[PDB]
Amino acid sequence: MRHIGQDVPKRHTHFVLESRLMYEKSFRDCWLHSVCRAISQLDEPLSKTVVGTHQKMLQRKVTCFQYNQYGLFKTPYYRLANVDRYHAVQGVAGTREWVPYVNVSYWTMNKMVRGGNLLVHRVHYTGWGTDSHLKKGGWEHRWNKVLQRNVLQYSRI
Amino acid sequence: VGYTPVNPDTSPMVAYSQYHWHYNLPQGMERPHSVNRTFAAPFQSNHSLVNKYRGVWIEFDMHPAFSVALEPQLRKLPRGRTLPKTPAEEVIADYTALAPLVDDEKTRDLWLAKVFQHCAFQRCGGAMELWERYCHQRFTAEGATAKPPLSLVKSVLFYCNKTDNSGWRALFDRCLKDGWNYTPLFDTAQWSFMLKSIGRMGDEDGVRAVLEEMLDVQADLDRVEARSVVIALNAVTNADVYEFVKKYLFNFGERKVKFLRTTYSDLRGHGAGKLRIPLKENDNMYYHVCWHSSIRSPRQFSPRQLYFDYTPSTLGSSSHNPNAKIDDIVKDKIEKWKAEGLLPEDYVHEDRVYDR
Amino acid sequence: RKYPFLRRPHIKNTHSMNPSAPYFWSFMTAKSQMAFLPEENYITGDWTGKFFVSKRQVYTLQHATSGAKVRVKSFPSIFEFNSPSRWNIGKEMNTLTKP
Amino acid sequence: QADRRTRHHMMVDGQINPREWFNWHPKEYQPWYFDRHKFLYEQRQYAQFHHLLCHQVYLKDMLHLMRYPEPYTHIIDCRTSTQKMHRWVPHSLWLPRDEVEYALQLSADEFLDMYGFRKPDKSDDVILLSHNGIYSEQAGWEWKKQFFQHVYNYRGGTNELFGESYSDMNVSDVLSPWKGPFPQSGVFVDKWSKRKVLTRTGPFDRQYEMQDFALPDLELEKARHPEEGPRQNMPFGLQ
Amino acid sequence: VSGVFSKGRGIGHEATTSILRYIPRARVPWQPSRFGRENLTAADMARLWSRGRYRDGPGNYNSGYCTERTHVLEENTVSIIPRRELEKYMPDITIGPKALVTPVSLMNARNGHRVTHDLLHSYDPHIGRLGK
RNA sequence: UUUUAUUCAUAUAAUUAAUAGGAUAAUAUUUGUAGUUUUUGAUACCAUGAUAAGGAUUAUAAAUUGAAAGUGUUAAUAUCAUAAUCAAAAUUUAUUAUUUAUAUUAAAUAUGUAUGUGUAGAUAAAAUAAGA
Repeated sequence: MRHIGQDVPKRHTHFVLESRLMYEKSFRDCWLHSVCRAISQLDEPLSKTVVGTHQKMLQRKVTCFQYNQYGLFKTPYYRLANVDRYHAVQGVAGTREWVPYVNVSYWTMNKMVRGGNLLVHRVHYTGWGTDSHLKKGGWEHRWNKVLQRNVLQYSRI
Repeated sequence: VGYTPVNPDTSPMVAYSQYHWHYNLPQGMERPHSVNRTFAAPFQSNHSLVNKYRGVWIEFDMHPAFSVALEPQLRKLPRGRTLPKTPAEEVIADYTALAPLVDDEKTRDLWLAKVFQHCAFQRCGGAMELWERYCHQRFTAEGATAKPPLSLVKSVLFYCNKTDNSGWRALFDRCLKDGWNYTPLFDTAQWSFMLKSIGRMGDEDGVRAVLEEMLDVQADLDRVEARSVVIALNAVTNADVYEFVKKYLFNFGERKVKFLRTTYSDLRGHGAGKLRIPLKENDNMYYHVCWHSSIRSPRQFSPRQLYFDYTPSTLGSSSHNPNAKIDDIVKDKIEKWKAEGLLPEDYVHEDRVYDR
Repeated sequence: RKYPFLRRPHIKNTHSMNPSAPYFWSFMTAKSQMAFLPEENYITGDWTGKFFVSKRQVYTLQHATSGAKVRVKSFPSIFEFNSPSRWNIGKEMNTLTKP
Repeated sequence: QADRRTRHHMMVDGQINPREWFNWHPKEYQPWYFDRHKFLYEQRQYAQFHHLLCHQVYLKDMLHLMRYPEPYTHIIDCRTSTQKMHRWVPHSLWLPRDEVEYALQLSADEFLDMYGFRKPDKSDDVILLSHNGIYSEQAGWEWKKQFFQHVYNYRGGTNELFGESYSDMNVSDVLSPWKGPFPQSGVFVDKWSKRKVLTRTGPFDRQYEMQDFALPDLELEKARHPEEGPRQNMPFGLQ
Repeated sequence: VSGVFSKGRGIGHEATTSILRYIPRARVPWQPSRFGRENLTAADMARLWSRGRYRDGPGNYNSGYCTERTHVLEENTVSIIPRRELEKYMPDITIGPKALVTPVSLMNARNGHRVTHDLLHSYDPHIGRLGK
């Protein structure tokens, strides 16, 4: 149990496995927590049907239920620790320490690129790359283009 | 390199190495694999079927006019997949009162079969009175050859199975190939209930006879209930029967026997609660079922567990430890020459070196 | 070493300075004073005893009226809020530590 | 607390340790069944003769043939040692197993004038009967090697057909315990790291595993083992 | 001997183990002796389960359910404030077990879940199984 | 007798072994699959790879808008293939390139102390869509 049989060179690699549980619990409890927070914090009348003291009591009951929810995952995602699944190296998202698409640390990504383990295409180290969105505005412009492709193209009936 | 093995699927090195396909090639299909059409497999789900009838069917094919006529009475009797709560004695009285009025053998037999089925479902104690009242005078008094339809036989067998009655044997004997020949028409659930009832009866002879009849009539040996099979095989105290079961286990499938072992173990352990009647203690058959399942399952390889006490060769033992094997090998050679003709007989051989 | 804005990996590096009189409410507290108190002020289930109240709990009148001992975690092993007062009402415990 | 038989030594007594999982070729871990109860010539050790196995003939088939003989179905008796032969199988001609090799080489007339009956052709089906099916099975192997089409073997034999206890081969199924070191013919080395390992041969044999196994009888096994338990010289976690 | 656990108990029934011992069992070649979570005693299992959820569950001393009256830290032991004293200034809003479970119709919206527990309660008898 | 700049901020706390399929499928309660206990390198050691620093020189004249960034080694460091007693949640703990005078705290808790005539010594950087 305690370094008798582990079968792995790095024991910290189980932190990724237990963080997957955090993500699963977030997927479970995101809707309930969001609805409870919206109902509790909303001050204007909910609808024509319910107003005034009924709404106030409903808000207090909802926040009481939300507080009684023991184990409900309510944690900002940036507070979650990011560690690569291969070498247990920790990286901060938003810096060069972490690679978002591969979801591995900078050390692991560099090792896999120097070896034949990832299919990437080398470009100039001090440029913008092949992508036209990157060359025409940068990270924020590609961010906006991704948003436009994902959401801001549908009619949304 | 490293304790973590490389992934051969997404690694460009292995993907584009000499032993795989480079990316500067036509990238066409390597070979048109066809497995399912060359050799398909049957659908075998580990989970049981959720839409099966989970019971015994009676094939209530009553004439429509008589069904309309007896519908007020038939509402109490079970319909398709519906079991009303009407007590068995009430429908028994209704049938024994209104039977002469119907005046048609087919519908009378169908109604009596429904009554027997309802009594079996309610586990009513007294129902053989109706069978005695409407069976001897037509079917089995002494030599009557009138064959009953395949509803009364099913209902009576199911009632015997539910109530642990002893009258199942007469109809089972009369249903053989020589007589009514209704055995091929029987269902897997019918066989399972019969096996369970005879197992919780102490009738090893009956269990053996039913197993032989099923083997001859091509009954589903792998679709019968595992608990029912365990109950039937528990009562094998007789030697000849026990030997028959020993040679009979080979008919069942590997999965069937492997799960029969688990069913027997669970019933003799935690399964006493789920068993309606506690299972009678029979260690020999349980051990033989476990042994048969272990024999028929594929064998693994445990080198330490098999050769834990493997003594080394005498040569190595004499080389390493100071043992008498050095002269014992010479004595063995002398014994071999004595057994053969190379060495004269009636010649004594004493010790050669000092015993230490 | 630089890290994304308002996403410093250190969580306790925040040094709550001396409370500022002009605001005293829009600083280290809830953005709106019509919001409910956080969960730390309440009891969720049947516990066997709290070791020490967290620093995110807001201070209320019942803290000084009930008289029960309250303590938080700081640089030393523990810090108990001895001699309760009424001046610190509506403020969280992190604003009264000076780490 | 620790023993020579419980540690993970690589080689003991000047021989490769047979208890370690890494001292064995992985081909020995592959699934296999116990065929010790099927037939004498269906055993794994006779795999070199498995490609010459003949089709079976049963007692009911033999009785049917006896009641209704067929014009071109030859029933050949392979029982040698006629001192041990006492009864005549119906519609049967005697062809000794020792002379079958030369009988198939002989021509039609050379077979006729030497064995008293005409040689059955390849297209004609021939049923071979012996004491226990061993000699008849070897004869069937000879016939199939001589490319006869239908060569069936009656494995029930004279013992089943007449209630006789005669044995044609008297082969002892139980194999004598191994004496001597591991045969170097069974030593395998990996083709990359040049590490020598062991194979299931010699002292560590699948025949030895099939024998010395739990008997089908609970009373017999309980009498075989002491009252304490089946295995007690091993640790608690090794049983 | 440096044994992690001093005691252990079997799981198979006493009626079936005594007969199944005569049939050899194929153990794992690289680890024949297996000591799983079921073989632990009741007290050992309770301690291990309590320690398991140290981050979010009652595993942390200050989180609750610690059943310990004093905590030793920084070479200075500190006593525990009981629930009766705590509830004087912490108004209790406990609902009970009826709060953690959500209705069945909310399973789809909660991604196949009903209980709002610290641990994910699987509905299959193979993940959260302990012997039974 | 050539040009440019330099006040830089967190840092340790305790336990990591298994496979198990569900509606429209010719039927498996296998619904609900139940045999403790002979092993041990990193809660603290793997020494080996990358990186830092970092240079080379032929293009006559006409045409063309063209025909134009390349690294050993020495070093330090480290999370990888190699040598058992222990860092990652309870963070004070000091870790180089910062907003200077018309208007300055509203949504996850988001900085009250160095105005002083911009005044040393050392250190780094570039001939690159700029204009020595």
